[PDB]
Amino acid sequence: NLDTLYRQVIMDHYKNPRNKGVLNDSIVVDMNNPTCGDRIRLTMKLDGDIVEDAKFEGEGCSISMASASMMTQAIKGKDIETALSMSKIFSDMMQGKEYDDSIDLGDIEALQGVSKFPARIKCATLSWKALEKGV
Amino acid sequence: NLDTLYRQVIMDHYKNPRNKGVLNDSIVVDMNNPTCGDRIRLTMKLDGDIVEDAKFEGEGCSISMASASMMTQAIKGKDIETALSMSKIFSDMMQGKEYDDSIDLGDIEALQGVSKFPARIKCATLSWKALEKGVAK
Amino acid sequence: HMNITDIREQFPILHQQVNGHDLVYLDSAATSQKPRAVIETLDKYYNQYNSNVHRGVHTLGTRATDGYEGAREKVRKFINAKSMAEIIFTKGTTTSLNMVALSYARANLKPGDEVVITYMEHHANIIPWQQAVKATGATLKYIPLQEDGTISLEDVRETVTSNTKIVAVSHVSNVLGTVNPIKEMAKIAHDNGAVIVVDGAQSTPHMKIDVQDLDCDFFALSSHKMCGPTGVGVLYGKKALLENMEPAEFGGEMIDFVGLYESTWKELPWKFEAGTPIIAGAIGLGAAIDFLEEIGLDEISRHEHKLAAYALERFRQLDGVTVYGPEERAGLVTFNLDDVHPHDVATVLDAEGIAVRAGHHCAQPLMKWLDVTATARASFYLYNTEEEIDKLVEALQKTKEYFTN
Amino acid sequence: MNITDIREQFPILHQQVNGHDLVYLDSAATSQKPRAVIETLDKYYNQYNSNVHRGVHTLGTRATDGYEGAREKVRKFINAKSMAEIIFTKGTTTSLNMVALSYARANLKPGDEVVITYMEHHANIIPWQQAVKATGATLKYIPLQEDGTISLEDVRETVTSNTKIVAVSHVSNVLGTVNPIKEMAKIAHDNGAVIVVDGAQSTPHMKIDVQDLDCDFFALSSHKMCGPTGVGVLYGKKALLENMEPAEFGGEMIDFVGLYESTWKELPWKFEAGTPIIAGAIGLGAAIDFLEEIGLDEISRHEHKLAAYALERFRQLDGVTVYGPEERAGLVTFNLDDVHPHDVATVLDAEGIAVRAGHHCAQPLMKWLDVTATARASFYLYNTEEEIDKLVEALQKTKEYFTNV
Ligand SMILES: Cc1ncc(COP(=O)(O)O)c(CN[C@@H](C)C(=O)O)c1O
Ligand SMILES: Cc1ncc(COP(=O)(O)O)c(CN[C@@H](C)C(=O)O)c1O
Ligand SMILES: [Zn+2]
Ligand SMILES: [Zn+2]
Repeated sequence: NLDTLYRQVIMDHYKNPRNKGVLNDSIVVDMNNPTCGDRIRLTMKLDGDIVEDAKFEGEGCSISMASASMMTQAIKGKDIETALSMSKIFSDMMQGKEYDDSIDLGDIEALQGVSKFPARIKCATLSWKALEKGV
Repeated sequence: NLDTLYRQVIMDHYKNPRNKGVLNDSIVVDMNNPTCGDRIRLTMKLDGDIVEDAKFEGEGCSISMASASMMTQAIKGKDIETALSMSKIFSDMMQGKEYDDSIDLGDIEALQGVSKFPARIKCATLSWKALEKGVAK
Repeated sequence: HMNITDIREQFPILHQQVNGHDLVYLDSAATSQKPRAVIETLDKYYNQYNSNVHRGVHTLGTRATDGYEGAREKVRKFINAKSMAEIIFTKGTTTSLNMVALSYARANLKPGDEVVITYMEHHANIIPWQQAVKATGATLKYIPLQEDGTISLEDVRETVTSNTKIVAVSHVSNVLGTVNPIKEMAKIAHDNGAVIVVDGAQSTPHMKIDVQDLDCDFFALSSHKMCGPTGVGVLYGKKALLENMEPAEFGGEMIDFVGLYESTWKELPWKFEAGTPIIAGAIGLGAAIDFLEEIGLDEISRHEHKLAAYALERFRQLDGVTVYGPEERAGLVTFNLDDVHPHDVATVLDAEGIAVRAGHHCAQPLMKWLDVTATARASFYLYNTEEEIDKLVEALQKTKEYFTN
Repeated sequence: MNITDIREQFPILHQQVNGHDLVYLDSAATSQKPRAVIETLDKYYNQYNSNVHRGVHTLGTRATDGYEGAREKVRKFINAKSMAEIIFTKGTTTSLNMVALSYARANLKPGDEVVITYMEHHANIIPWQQAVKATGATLKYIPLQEDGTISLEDVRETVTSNTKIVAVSHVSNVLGTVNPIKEMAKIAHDNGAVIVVDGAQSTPHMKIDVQDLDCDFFALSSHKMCGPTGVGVLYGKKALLENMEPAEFGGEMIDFVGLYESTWKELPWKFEAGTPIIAGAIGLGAAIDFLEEIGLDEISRHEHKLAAYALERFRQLDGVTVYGPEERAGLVTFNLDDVHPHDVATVLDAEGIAVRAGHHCAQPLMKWLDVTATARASFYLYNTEEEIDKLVEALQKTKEYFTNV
């Protein structure tokens, strides 16, 4: 049913987001989902070629905020190229595509379900687009 | 055939028009047919509420020029806004409906035929359309 | 009067399934669906007599031209405009309002002049004026709103001054459902030496429009919201004002004489219709007008008021739902569930086959005025039933229970 | 795919006009539509009509996927680099007016020149007339050779370092000439100018590659390429569209809307204000699929063959002047001696044949030809050599009829 979209891990990241805040000497971009109900401000401090820490502030639907939490936590210590590869994998994931399961997504995999709810793709995609404009 | 509603008298007015020329010290309206290609420069010099002389120069199809010619000759010396009444009668005539027949309504009438070939209504109405803008304050 | 079963039978799009549920379409405020009458009008046009219009000499050309101009006459009668000269076919309400802002506003604003709008306005009735004032050095002013989301005539009298040249206001709010006092506002505008521009996108499909009684100077409407084709709308303006406005676009059809460097414009209304017009769309809008007229706009209004009252009463028996706007309203309800973001509400409703809109419904300043980031909105039209209201309310309750157990 | 199959796909062809088989030779005014396109519109209005973009329900998703997929189809059809450079408009006229409003008026001072041709359609004349008039710039005309072609030497003489814009039709709707658009783009760029191409008449009949043409702007109309009425395309180089202000303001084209300021959406939606032409754009995509399956190269080869056949048959009829050069598109503009083209068109239509008579929205060209009006038969993918034979036989009946008087 609806339970194949609002999976337990998603609802947990919605209730208890992980990297909540806007932090210091950093690259900070903000985003808004076209249907203005999802707002994100992404904060990333980059260590030469890797992302040492990422945090976010926002207000929006369950899917957008949970995706922001899961993404920010799945990018800690990963490289820029690994991060963009994750983003491309996620974009394929929200369409029909096969995708390369090499590279762990962790909890992010749970958003597979909103492939069957295309009206929320940008909901889940907002966060990641913040990253692609970050670089 | 059916194209013999290209009336014999109409071909006279296209052949040898009536009021071809200019009219100075008067009211000058200029019009082009929506269906591009028919040009009229209708000039009327009037004696108060009547048109003492009406002339036109233009270039266009048989129907437009013939309607202008017949118009200028049936409208030489016309009376009051009865001219507008003639215009409404002509417009009804081209929509097929019958009119308040014989308020002189000199000549023309053969344009009754282009109640068929509606693509030419505008051709015949050009001249009369000029008149209606001529009087428009 | 309205037999809803017969009405619905004519709308093929209604009789389908979405996620194993009967479609419950409650998004007519975003766009309306089309009866067989209209779709078949388009079919017959493209199947039998498609040809270019006006400049034309052959049979099919005459048929297409008679169709287009007959649709213009139908619109004129539909909104009770004095003359066909005052009916201009446009792309939509947005294009109509932009034409007013381009051709009228920029030629009649100097510094010190004011454009007076509303907090509730659709973006279409906000941004053009923003640009116009900024190009002319004029000033934009907002009529404030009452707690219940209505406008008081007194606030209008306070806001509009002798410096006001233009007052622009939506006839019906697409968010609040408010029916604005357009007649009295037109009088206030005229008493202060101003013209009134009415965004009538949301009223035209649901209410009879009489521009002579309203005495509005401009009126904008969209076909796609009144059972008509996409891509066509209407701009109405008082003939005397259109006479002295420059065209908004330049090209074929709208000209009289063309020199190498200068040109004269056609008489109204063709002055404002550049290029090959929206032929099929205009003819289909005429068909939609015939359909709605045969049903009766007053009967459509009665039906929507009954459904609006029924929906409001059923909504107040739902706890933890805020409804925005006043009691007396058009056929729409904008609301929010506590602790359920409208995106999630829309996903659950669509999972039960129900179609509603979520977001700022193109009224960002109004969202700020309500101190909210987004809302959900169910809208009603002639084909909607009380049963669909029941399905909507039960689905909202399932949404509440689902997100909070 | 044979000619008979192609005609079999166009329902409008198979009917009688004045007891004769329809002979439609007015595709240069507008094209007819194949079953594919009409059924695309049917399926849209029957199954998945809803508003596009910001919406959250299933039907909305289907309609949005359809609209944006049509945009992708257009982009591939004309070989534009990016979707960001494909803007859906009302038509070629609106596209050219957008260029004149947003680009021309922001980049002309006194001293600047806009350079056009004597052959230009009114759509590609009047906007520039207005732009130069608002900016204090100067309009200049590239002369034509006696045969009605353009010389590259004439353009190099006309275009100077002061030229900011060169606007030219890809194919003349009167002369049938195919202008050297690529070399003209080269000359425009060498003199510090951009080139705007009116491609209303080329797009339906020949492959368009905007990258090879290197044109800065390109305008086209759907109704001329087997597509629905009311929709067209503006293409512009991405870098230029980035720095042009929107032509209209409203919903859909914004990012944020405050009371006094608003930010614009990214391309291409920056230039698409309000509810877009949904069904029309989807149907234009269907028409592009249809034309691609046939092949634009086959359509061009077929039209040349019929143009050559028509010319050869034409001048072996005495007393007809054809205007323009030997190599041409699928159209012939002509005149019979002492018979005004309106009378010719009425006789031809009495034999079921549809042609256009008068100006063809190119008044200065008429002045250049020292004629008040012309007749024009145009060809498209569904026309035959037999219909050319019927046209010549009808022209002969026209002459003999107007000699019996
Ligand atoms: C009150 C109101 N005003 C103006 C417009 C602009 O009309 P077009 O988009 O048809 O040009 C709309 C369209 N409605 C959509 C955008 C909505 O708000 O649901 C509207 O509902
Ligand atoms: C060369 C040319 N340019 C521009 C246009 C304007 O297109 P729209 O009106 O669809 O925007 C046309 C239309 N054709 C008609 C007028 C003809 O050739 O007779 C044209 O032939
Ligand atoms: Zn969301
Ligand atoms: Zn004529």
